[PDB]
Amino acid sequence: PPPPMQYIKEYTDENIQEGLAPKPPPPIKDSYMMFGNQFQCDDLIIRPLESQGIERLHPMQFDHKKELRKLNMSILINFLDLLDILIRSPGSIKREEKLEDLKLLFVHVHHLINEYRPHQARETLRVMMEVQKRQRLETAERFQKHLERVIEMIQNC
Amino acid sequence: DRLTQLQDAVNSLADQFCNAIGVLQNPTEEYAQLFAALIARTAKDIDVLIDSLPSEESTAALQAASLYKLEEENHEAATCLEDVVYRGDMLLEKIQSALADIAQS
Amino acid sequence: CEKQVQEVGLDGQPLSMSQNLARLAQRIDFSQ
Amino acid sequence: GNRLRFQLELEFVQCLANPNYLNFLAQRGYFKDKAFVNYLKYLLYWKEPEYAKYLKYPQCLHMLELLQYEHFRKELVNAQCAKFIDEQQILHW
Repeated sequence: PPPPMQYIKEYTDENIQEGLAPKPPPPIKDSYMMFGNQFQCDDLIIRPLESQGIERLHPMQFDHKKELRKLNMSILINFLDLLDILIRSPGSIKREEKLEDLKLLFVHVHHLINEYRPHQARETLRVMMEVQKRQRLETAERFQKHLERVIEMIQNC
Repeated sequence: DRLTQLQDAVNSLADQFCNAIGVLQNPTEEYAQLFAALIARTAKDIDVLIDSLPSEESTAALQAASLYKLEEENHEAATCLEDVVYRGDMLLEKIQSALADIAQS
Repeated sequence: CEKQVQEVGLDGQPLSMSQNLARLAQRIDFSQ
Repeated sequence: GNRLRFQLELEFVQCLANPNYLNFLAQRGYFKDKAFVNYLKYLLYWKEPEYAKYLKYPQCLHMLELLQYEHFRKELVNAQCAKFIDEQQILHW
């Protein structure tokens, strides 16, 4: 599907326009084909979105981790009750509870990944900057020692 | 670091719960005990991983402040390294000029 | 900062003599 | 412009990023004209982290930059290079 239509008219090497002869402007705005950002825990799973986050130099104080642990424990208890029901009552009972537990687990995993990615990236960048600084300092010290040895060998003769 | 670990732990916990629900209905007692141990260990590991995970840039301010501090430290280190590299290049240029003058004799 | 792409470039490094040789071959090809 | 044209350009870039369309686009002869080179130079301005993020295929910019050469385009027109790139992408996916 060649979408670049009217390329010979717009993009012309004979006489270009002011500044938008061949300009292929991208969809930075007025285009909901991304969509806007991504999905969330409010449209798909219509329920109380448990979320939390602390600022710098301060831990969450059992806000996001405690809520996630409580949600996981509730999902596990619901799964155990559904297993007991499906084992005592007929089979097609625990399907909805299992699906809800799996969806909650997937949402929690995605949230944990999104929370751990930026901190890990920042830590890696800081470690790389520190390693670069240390390598530069070591190279400078080695060059200074080499120049000192060179001056010593020169003044020797 | 522990993001994919916690994700796989939650997935394995859900899979073990489904397998226990499917196989629930002393072979039966032993299978139930094994499924119980597996599900409990998976839930405990997931909880401990979510608690001991990186408690930081889940929102948008702590990560930004840490990145800004790291960028400032990197800029200072880069300025120091540039000064050191300029000194070393000056020394190397002086040595090369001395070598050229010695060879010109 | 944010130079991990070059910092993790482990085959994916001092002054290579082959690069200098190729540059000299491109330079000593003709005294233009 | 401005929304439909941008979405069409992004879709065309994502399509040309694949090795299958390399033989189809070369048969059209659009790369022979300066219009395709000008469109590539215009779309290269979207290398910042504002428009390239919309491109699902992250290897589109590299393939587009490589296709600028005539020898690279003739090599990608063949089936061997296309199959090799497909195998590499499958092993990397």
